[PDB]
Amino acid sequence: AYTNSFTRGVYYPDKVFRSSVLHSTQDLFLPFFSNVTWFHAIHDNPVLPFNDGVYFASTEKSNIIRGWIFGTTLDSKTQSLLIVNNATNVVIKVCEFQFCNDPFLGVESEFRVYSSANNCTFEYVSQFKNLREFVFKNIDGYFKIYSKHTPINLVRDLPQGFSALEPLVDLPIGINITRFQTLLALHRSYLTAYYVGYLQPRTFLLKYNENGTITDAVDCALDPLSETKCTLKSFTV
Amino acid sequence: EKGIYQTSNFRVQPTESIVRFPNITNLCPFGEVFNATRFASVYAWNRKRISNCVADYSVLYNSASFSTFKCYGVSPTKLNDLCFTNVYADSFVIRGDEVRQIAPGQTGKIADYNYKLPDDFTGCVIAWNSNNLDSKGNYNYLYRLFRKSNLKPFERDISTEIYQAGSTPCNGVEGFNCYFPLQSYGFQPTNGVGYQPYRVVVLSFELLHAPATVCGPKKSTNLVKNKCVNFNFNGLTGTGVLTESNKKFLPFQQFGRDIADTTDAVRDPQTLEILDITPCSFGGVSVITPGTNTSNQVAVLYQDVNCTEVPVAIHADQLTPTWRVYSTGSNVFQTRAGCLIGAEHVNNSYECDIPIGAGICASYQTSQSIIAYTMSLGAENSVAYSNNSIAIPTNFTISVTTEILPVSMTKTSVDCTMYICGDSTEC
Amino acid sequence: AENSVAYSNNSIAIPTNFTISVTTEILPVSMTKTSVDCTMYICGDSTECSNLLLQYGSFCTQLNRALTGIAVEQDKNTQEVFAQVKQIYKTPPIKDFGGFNFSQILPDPSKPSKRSFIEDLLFNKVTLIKQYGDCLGDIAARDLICAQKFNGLTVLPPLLTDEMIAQYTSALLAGTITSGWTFGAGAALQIPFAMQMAYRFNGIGVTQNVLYENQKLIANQFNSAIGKIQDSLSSTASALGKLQDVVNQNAQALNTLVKQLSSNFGAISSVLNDILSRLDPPEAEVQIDRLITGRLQSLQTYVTQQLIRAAEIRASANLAATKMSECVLGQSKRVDFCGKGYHLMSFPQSAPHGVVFLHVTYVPAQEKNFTTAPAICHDGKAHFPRE
Amino acid sequence: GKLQDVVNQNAQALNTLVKQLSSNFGAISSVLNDILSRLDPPEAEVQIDRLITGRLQSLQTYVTQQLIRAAEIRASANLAATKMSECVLGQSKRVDFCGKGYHLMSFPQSAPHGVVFLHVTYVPAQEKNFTTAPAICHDGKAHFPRE
Ligand SMILES: *[C@@H]1O[C@H](CO)[C@@H](O[C@@H]2O[C@H](CO)[C@@H](O)[C@H](O)[C@H]2NC(C)=O)[C@H](O)[C@H]1NC(C)=O
Ligand SMILES: *[C@@H]1O[C@H](CO)[C@@H](O[C@@H]2O[C@H](CO)[C@@H](O)[C@H](O)[C@H]2NC(C)=O)[C@H](O)[C@H]1NC(C)=O
Ligand SMILES: *[C@@H]1O[C@H](CO)[C@@H](O[C@@H]2O[C@H](CO)[C@@H](O)[C@H](O)[C@H]2NC(C)=O)[C@H](O)[C@H]1NC(C)=O
Ligand SMILES: *[C@@H]1O[C@H](CO)[C@@H](O[C@@H]2O[C@H](CO)[C@@H](O)[C@H](O)[C@H]2NC(C)=O)[C@H](O)[C@H]1NC(C)=O
Ligand SMILES: *[C@@H]1O[C@H](CO)[C@@H](O)[C@H](O)[C@H]1NC(C)=O
Ligand SMILES: *[C@@H]1O[C@H](CO)[C@@H](O)[C@H](O)[C@H]1NC(C)=O
Ligand SMILES: *[C@@H]1O[C@H](CO)[C@@H](O)[C@H](O)[C@H]1NC(C)=O
Ligand SMILES: *[C@@H]1O[C@H](CO)[C@@H](O)[C@H](O)[C@H]1NC(C)=O
Ligand SMILES: *[C@@H]1O[C@H](CO)[C@@H](O)[C@H](O)[C@H]1NC(C)=O
Ligand SMILES: *[C@@H]1O[C@H](CO)[C@@H](O)[C@H](O)[C@H]1NC(C)=O
Ligand SMILES: *[C@@H]1O[C@H](CO)[C@@H](O)[C@H](O)[C@H]1NC(C)=O
Ligand SMILES: *[C@@H]1O[C@H](CO)[C@@H](O)[C@H](O)[C@H]1NC(C)=O
Ligand SMILES: *[C@@H]1O[C@H](CO)[C@@H](O)[C@H](O)[C@H]1NC(C)=O
Ligand SMILES: *[C@@H]1O[C@H](CO)[C@@H](O)[C@H](O)[C@H]1NC(C)=O
Ligand SMILES: *[C@@H]1O[C@H](CO)[C@@H](O)[C@H](O)[C@H]1NC(C)=O
Repeated sequence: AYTNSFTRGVYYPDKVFRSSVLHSTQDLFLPFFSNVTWFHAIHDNPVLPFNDGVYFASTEKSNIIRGWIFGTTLDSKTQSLLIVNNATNVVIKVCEFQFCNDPFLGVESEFRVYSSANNCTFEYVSQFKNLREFVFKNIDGYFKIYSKHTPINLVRDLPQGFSALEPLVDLPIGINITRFQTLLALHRSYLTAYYVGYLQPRTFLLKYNENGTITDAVDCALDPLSETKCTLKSFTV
Repeated sequence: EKGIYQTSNFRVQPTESIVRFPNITNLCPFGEVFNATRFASVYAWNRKRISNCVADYSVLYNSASFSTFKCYGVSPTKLNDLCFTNVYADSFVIRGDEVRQIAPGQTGKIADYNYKLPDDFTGCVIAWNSNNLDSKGNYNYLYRLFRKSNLKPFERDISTEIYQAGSTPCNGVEGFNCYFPLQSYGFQPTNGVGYQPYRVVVLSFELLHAPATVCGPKKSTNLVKNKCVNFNFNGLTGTGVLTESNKKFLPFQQFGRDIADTTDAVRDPQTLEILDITPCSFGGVSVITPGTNTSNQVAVLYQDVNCTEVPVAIHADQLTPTWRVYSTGSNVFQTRAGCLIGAEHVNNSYECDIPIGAGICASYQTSQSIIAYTMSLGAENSVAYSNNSIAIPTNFTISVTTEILPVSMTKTSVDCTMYICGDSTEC
Repeated sequence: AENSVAYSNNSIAIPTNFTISVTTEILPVSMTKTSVDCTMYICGDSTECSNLLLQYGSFCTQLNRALTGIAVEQDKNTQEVFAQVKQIYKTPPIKDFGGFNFSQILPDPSKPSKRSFIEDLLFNKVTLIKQYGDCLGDIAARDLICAQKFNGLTVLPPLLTDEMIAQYTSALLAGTITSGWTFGAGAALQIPFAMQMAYRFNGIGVTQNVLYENQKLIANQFNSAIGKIQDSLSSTASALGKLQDVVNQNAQALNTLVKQLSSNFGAISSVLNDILSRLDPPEAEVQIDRLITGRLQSLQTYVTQQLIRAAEIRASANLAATKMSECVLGQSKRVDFCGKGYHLMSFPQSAPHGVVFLHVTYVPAQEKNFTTAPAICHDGKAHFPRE
Repeated sequence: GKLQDVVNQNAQALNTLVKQLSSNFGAISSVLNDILSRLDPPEAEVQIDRLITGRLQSLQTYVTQQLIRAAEIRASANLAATKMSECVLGQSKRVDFCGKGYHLMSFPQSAPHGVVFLHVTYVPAQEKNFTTAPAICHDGKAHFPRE
């Protein structure tokens, strides 16, 4: 399955306040009107690649989506990463896990994700009208995360307007990531709705308003009209 | 010569210095970093977070043991004046003759397999000899000898797998051209220099962008608004005037920038209010003179300045007393070109002599003084038009007048090599 | 459009009527006078930077001399176009002028200003001090003009005000309507306006009885064409594109110069205070020299392009001075120099940075075919027409 | 003054170019011989490249401003050639092109780097008021003056 992004995964690229200007930025972004893969539970979690960074969105009503694992082999030969919510706090952990071949969390119920957890270098702890959007990047021994939540007005399709993602957390983990897998909350514990887009090296043209808010953008490689607007540094031609 | 001259600029000078650091009083645990019993091996290097402290950096480089204190994006003399963001500390032990590999842009089995620094590194690299502490025999200081590829910057590779250095896939145990990747160090107390162990600490931080929790020993002052001060907010220096803003900063933002990339807004680090920054007032100064043949009197125009703001517009009683008479007085005249000081405004109109702008000219008249007036366009005249009257001339004048035009200019030539290089064949 | 002339060797076409035509011509005269504080552009308030800037010589003395030479020439351009007569002729009371109605181009006599109705319409159609003065409210003072002033870039006012330029144009209009071309050659000699118009008909090769017999029709055609000018300026968009272009190019060049201050030119930062906060002067000097070299190059590019634009503005103002002398102060025989058709007379009107000419011409209208001959033989002698 | 300005601007430009040779442009000296007396070629190259770059920029500025001044002098010479043709070799009807008044004749005189024209004109002097009329009616017919 596939859907259409239209405007998804624009984040604040730095930490400086800017009001009522235009600004041109090279980063890793999600290109406009690209195909995002669809996963639903009409009544499945494979090992998706990472490759340069990931857009992640998810929507349910009552707390099914909870966390991810990131790594290379997932076979306790190399280090790996883990993020889980408790519906109270969040647990982040960089041990040398031997992962199960089908990780999930039983409904309070126990953990069926890792058997062995040795050799830990990092640990951390923290705290349809819900669309939760995420961007993950892995640059220079850091793991950056951007996020924003909005009430979806719709049934199945992604909304049409514009909203920018604020930065959340930056983690010094020092590992090599090539694959990842999301973690669900399964009722019947069988030891055997969310969107994924990929980030590309682009150039964007960001508009800041009177109040400092990013309200519009232009993907300079979308079409010839936007390639014109990026050369003229304005939004009307 | 007689005329009007843009000569210099006036500029208000700052009065006092302002420092606004955050209020943090607990000192910073560098003893737990630098005085530890056991450092880590270089393949599995330790990263310690440093936060919410006051760090004095001078007692590090003003001490004895360190034979390497190399800072990269910053000078060591400046470290006690800045505030830092995302401070981390990295500690390991290497051999004595590969301290030179801990730098941006290095090759060798430490820099290629074990610990890589980025090209745009900001921080300091500290190293010192630990023969007394880590030599006897000693063999549990390992380094990596074999990897399939080169490391990324700030990557740690803690994994054990037999290194296939041939074309046949081995498993589990040592074989021919199959190798255990890690290797010990032979630290003996009678080794030569180059084989003796060295303890290494790497500090890494970010400067002057985000909010800050780690900074050195400066005492704050109190915040002074509405006048030209000399500020220092978290290590960011500058001159200007501080007033209250009404922009709203998101909690991950400390500064604002304008179109020329200069700082024009700042959140205070003790109060969390938003202030605006603006330079202290300046402007151009034109001097109206007659010839120095004729006089030494002058008048002074302060271009695009209101007249009640000219001692606010200059740094009032810092100038020479020979200068400060040209900021007050009774010869003070408001024009649309600025404030004119030192000429008397009269009510006549004359043909223009020295142009000032927006209809005003100046002259030297009878004793002698400098006057300012509105220029006249010419003599008023009225034609006696009627619907059956004509005027015919009855005489004439033969008139001869001159007209001068330029035709040509001087022809010049340049020997380029003689201008640039002289006689020098090296040049 | 394709067309074909019915040429023959004994056919001629003569016109039987005519049209009085009024057209508009717009010329630029002057541009904005600007000045640059070099040390404030390059170095800010840093005394370390301003001591390093002395190693490059007299570059900023040279740049300020070039800009001052442009600014003086802009006042010479305006003097040369508008100040050609030195008597200020007063506006007469408008009740005669043979039926010709001049009320929309003469200054409004109950109002105390000197602008006419058409000059008001022209001054409301170009979208162009104390906004250097405020610049401290610091939220509403995020204009483009406060960003220019804070980095040492200022605008100087013109020597003649707009009110003075309108006084010059109304003195020229009064001299023309009461005296014809005599006030351009000497003292003004009064003549009635229909006798002036008869002698101008005589200048284009039409006998003056044609004017006197068609006087009311000629005055009605003139008053209608003036009304068409007025409502075409009340209903259009871009008639004054030539004057709007000078304003736009100047504002674009200053905004480009302000945006060049955020290039680092190969240094670690584009902000001088960041470099001075993090490094000590022996390795700060290497970065500051790179920034100095980049910003000096930006200023030199700006000044070279201002000098080339000032040379083209100067050629345009020389042409407007020649047209004032030859179409307002005389009647012209040069084909198409004062409009299309046979020139009768011209009127000037001031405009922002410019001048508008209203040209009045005779255009022949309703032609007939006749048979013609070169000479006539009467008594064995050839006879030729005199006129 | 119009002829003295052309002499003054060009002497000023050459004097500015000569005294730009005492800037060091970020080198240790502005004197090439002092640089070559104290250093050997591998680190003398670094200082000499700075001096070369600065002096090249000075020469380029001088030449660009000469080309713009030459274009203005060319327009002035074109106007003087037109005035020689139309005021000395003919009588002109263009208002104010050959002096103020009605043009009779003009005389040329040579000048350093330039030309001076002496324009002779007729200016009317002593005027009288009269009563005028457009036409005259004689026998039920209108009469108009010829000249
Ligand atoms: C990061 O991990 C990836 C995943 O194993 C490494 O890339 C592999 O390298 C082998 C070497 O022969 C190739 O055959 C594989 O095709 C690579 N896989 C991928 C997904 O690229 C990579 O070497 C590791 N990074 C570093 C710096 O060593
Ligand atoms: C026209 O003007 C000339 C002035 O150039 C008058 O000539 C003067 O005549 C008086 C009386 O004969 C003499 O005293 C002057 O010396 C003459 N001046 C010159 C310069 O020759 C001439 O009279 C005037 N003509 C009329 C009709 O008024
Ligand atoms: C010459 O042209 C004018 C047009 O301006 C003609 O005047 C028109 O005459 C008709 C008939 O009398 C009137 O109904 C119109 O109102 C007139 N127009 C204007 C604008 O006044 C004139 O008749 C023409 N003359 C000849 C001989 O053809
Ligand atoms: C000359 O033309 C003007 C056109 O502006 C005439 O003035 C207008 O006259 C009408 C009455 O017919 C008024 O309603 C307008 O308000 C007038 N406009 C202005 C600006 O005053 C004027 O009457 C004409 N003059 C003559 C003598 O006919
Ligand atoms: C995205 O989906 C559309 C569906 O119409 C398809 O035509 C297009 O090829 C897809 N793009 C990529 C890159 O697969
Ligand atoms: C979340 O749950 C896990 C597993 O029970 C636990 O290790 C962690 O401490 C919990 N987080 C809290 C209590 O904040
Ligand atoms: C982690 O380190 C221990 C020694 O501290 C080692 O025995 C173990 O094998 C390591 N873990 C893994 C999964 O290799
Ligand atoms: C900017 O913020 C103000 C709050 O002071 C708000 O009233 C206004 O609507 C905002 N502007 C826009 C364009 O949303
Ligand atoms: C480490 O110990 C030495 C010797 O006792 C001392 O001089 C130094 O200050 C200590 N380092 C700290 C406290 O950071
Ligand atoms: C100390 O910091 C807190 C939090 O920023 C602030 O509320 C308080 O006013 C500060 N106190 C002083 C004395 O600066
Ligand atoms: C100054 O003026 C005096 C008096 O006219 C004159 O003698 C002298 O030469 C002048 N000097 C200069 C430099 O013009
Ligand atoms: C100078 O300030 C006074 C006080 O507000 C004001 O009345 C005056 O108009 C100002 N001058 C100008 C030229 O704006
Ligand atoms: C000029 O006239 C005004 C009144 O029109 C008066 O207020 C002013 O004082 C006069 N100045 C002089 C110098 O006479
Ligand atoms: C004159 O005659 C030619 C040929 O019949 C015709 O085409 C042309 O239109 C006529 N001209 C006029 C003004 O009627
Ligand atoms: C013509 O008459 C008017 C009105 O009496 C008078 O003002 C004017 O000066 C006279 N012109 C001459 C040349 O005498």
